[PDB]
Amino acid sequence: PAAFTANGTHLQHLARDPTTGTLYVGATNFLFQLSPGLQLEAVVSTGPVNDSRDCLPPVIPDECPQAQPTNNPNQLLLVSPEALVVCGSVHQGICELRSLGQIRQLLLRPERPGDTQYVAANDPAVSTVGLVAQGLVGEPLLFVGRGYTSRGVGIPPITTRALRPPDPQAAFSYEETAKLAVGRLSEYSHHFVSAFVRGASAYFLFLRRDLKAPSRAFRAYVSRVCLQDQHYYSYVELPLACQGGRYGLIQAAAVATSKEVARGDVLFAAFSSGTSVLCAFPLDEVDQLANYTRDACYTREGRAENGTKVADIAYDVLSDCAQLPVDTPDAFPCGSDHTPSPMVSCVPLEATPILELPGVQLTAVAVTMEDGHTIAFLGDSQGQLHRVYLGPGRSAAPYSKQSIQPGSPVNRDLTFDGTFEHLYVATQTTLVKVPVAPCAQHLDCDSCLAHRDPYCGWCVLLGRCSRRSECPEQWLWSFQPELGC
Amino acid sequence: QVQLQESGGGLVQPGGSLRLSCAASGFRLDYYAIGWFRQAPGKEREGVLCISSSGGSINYADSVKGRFTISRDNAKNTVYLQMNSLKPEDTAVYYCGASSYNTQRAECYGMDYWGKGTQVTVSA
Ligand SMILES: *[C@@H]1O[C@H](CO)[C@@H](O)[C@H](O)[C@H]1NC(C)=O
Ligand SMILES: *[C@@H]1O[C@H](CO)[C@@H](O)[C@H](O)[C@H]1NC(C)=O
Ligand SMILES: *[C@H]1O[C@H](CO)[C@@H](O)[C@H](O)[C@H]1NC(C)=O
Repeated sequence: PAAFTANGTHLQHLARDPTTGTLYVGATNFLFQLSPGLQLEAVVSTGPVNDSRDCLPPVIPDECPQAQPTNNPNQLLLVSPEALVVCGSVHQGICELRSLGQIRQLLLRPERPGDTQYVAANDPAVSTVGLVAQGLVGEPLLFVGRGYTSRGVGIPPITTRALRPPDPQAAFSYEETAKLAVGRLSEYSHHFVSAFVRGASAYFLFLRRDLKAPSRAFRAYVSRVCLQDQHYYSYVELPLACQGGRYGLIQAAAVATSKEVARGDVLFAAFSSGTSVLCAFPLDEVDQLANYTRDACYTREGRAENGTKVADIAYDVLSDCAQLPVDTPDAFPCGSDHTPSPMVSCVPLEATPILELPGVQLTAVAVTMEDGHTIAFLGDSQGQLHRVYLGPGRSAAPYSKQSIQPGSPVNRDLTFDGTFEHLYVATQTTLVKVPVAPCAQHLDCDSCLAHRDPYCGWCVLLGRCSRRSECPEQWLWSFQPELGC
Repeated sequence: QVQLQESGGGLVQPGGSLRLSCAASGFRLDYYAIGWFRQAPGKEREGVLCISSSGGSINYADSVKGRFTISRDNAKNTVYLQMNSLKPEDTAVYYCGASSYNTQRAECYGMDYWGKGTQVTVSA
C-alpha cells in the first residue's frame, strides 16, 4: 500500500477535490498537497509563528511582548468551487484562499483583518467545523461552527461568511445578523463535530451544555439553518439521544457515501461513555421534529396540542414563542422579521442502537454500500479501524479490525477515493490508503471464505477471491456462503 | 480542559538537587514532543531540555550539559526535569510545553501548549 508521515508532525484535517482526486492535508506548521497515491505534490509552511492569543494580527513585535514561538495546527480545510479554504489555529484564526493544484500560490489574504474576520478557533485543542455553499445568486458562502476558546481577545458559534464579497479585503466576514447570537458562550461550551448540507439547509452536529438541566450537563444537538437566511430566523436545535443516554456523547457521524448514492438520508452517529455505540437518525425524522418544533413555537406558544411544553426559545435570547397564524410556517418557512427565533425542541430525537462495542471509544465514522449491503468503517481512540456490516440483515456484524497506529486516535476526516475502492485513514501522525476490498490477500477458496468480508467472494471462473463486480458468472459470497469447496 | 501542570520548584542550596514534574491533563502527551524552558527576571525565555515522543532523542542547552536530566512517562502523562548540580544563575521560572511539530525529533522551536510555570530560586 502507501503511507504518509511528516517526521511525527500531527495531521489535523484532510480534504479531497472531487474533480482531480488530489488530497489536501492540514498539519501543524504545514500544508500538504498529495496525489491519490499520497505522493508529495507541494508543501506550504503554515510556519511556527511568534504569536500570542492576547494580540491581534498583524503582529508587530513591539506591541506584543508576550509572544512566544507558537505552532499553527490547521483548524479548517475546505474545498470551494474555485479555491482551497484554509484557516489556522494562529493569528485569531484568520483564513486564506489558495489555488487548488498549486497550494503554494496564495489567492486571497486580507491585509488588515478586522475582529469580524477571526473565523476559526485560536486554541489547537478546540475544534472548528465548516461548510461551503452557494447563495441565491451563486455567491460562495462559508458556514462555520466554532467552539468556545477562552483566552481569545467573543466569536459567535455559527456564522455565515462571504468568500467572494464585493471588496476582496472584507472576505471571511459576516453581516452582523448572519450569526447565531448566544449569550454565555462559556457556559454553553460548544464542541463541534461536523457540518453537512441537505437540500436548501445546513446542519450542525455539536455538543453544548443544557444550562436548564441537572449539573448543567453536556448534551448532543443537531441544528438546521436555511442556506438563504442571512438573518438566522430559521435556526432550530434538536437534542439527539441514543438509548436515553447510557452512553450519550456524539463523537463522530457520517452519511452513507457510495457510487450509487453520494449522500444518503440517514445519519450514522457514534456515541461514547467504556462502551461505545452506533445509532441511526434518518434525516427525514430530523426534518420532522424540526418542523414540529417550528410549528409549535410559531403558533401554539411553544406548547403542543395537549399543552406540554415542546419547543422554546434558545440561548438566553430575549424572545418568546407566539400565537401566530397556522399558515405562518407555510408562508415564511425560513422565518421573518417577527417570527420566533432562535428555537429549540425540548423533546429529543431518540434512537435505539444498532451496534455496541465494549472496550472501544469511537472517534470516527464513515459508511458506504457494496451491492445493497451497507458497510461502516469506524475508528477508535486506540488507532483501530473496525469494519462492520449493517446491510439488509439485522444486528450489525463487526468482521474486521486493524491497527493503524497504536494508541493514536483516528481522525473523523475519513474520506473515500471517489471510486469508493479505498478509504483514507489518519492517526495523528500517519495517513494511509486502505482497500475496502482486501480480497486478493486470499488466493484459494478455503481462505476467501475463512476470512469473511462482505465485499469478497470466490470467483471459480477465474482463480481469484474478488468482488462480485469482478466476475455475470458463479461467485460464492464469503459472508453468507450457501455452498462449499 | 487541556492543561500542563508544573510541580517541584522551590528554594535550594547551591549544588543542590531538585526534581520538577510536568503533568498533562485533558489530552495524552504520548505523541507529543515535550520541552522545558525557563525565564529569568529581565531576560528572554530560553529552552533547557527537549525530548521526542518516543524518548529516543533528547537535546540540551549548553549551560546545563550533564547537570539537568529530562525523562518522560507516557502512561503517567507526566514529564520530569531532574536538576542536579545547581547554580545561582539557574534561578528562573521553569515552564513546560508540548509541541505537535516534528514529534519524532527533539527540536522544540514552536509549542502547542504551555504550563503556568514554577519558580526555582537558588541562594546567591
Ligand atoms: C419541513 O418544512 C419544509 C418547508 O416548510 C418542507 O420543505 C419539508 O419537506 C418539511 N419536512 C418534513 C419532514 O415535513
Ligand atoms: C403531549 O403530546 C406530545 C406529542 O408530541 C408527547 O410528547 C407528550 O408525551 C404528550 N404529553 C402527555 C402528558 O401525554
Ligand atoms: C521570535 O522571533 C525570532 C524569529 O526568528 C525567534 O527566534 C524568537 O525566539 C522569538 N522571539 C520573540 C521575542 O518573540
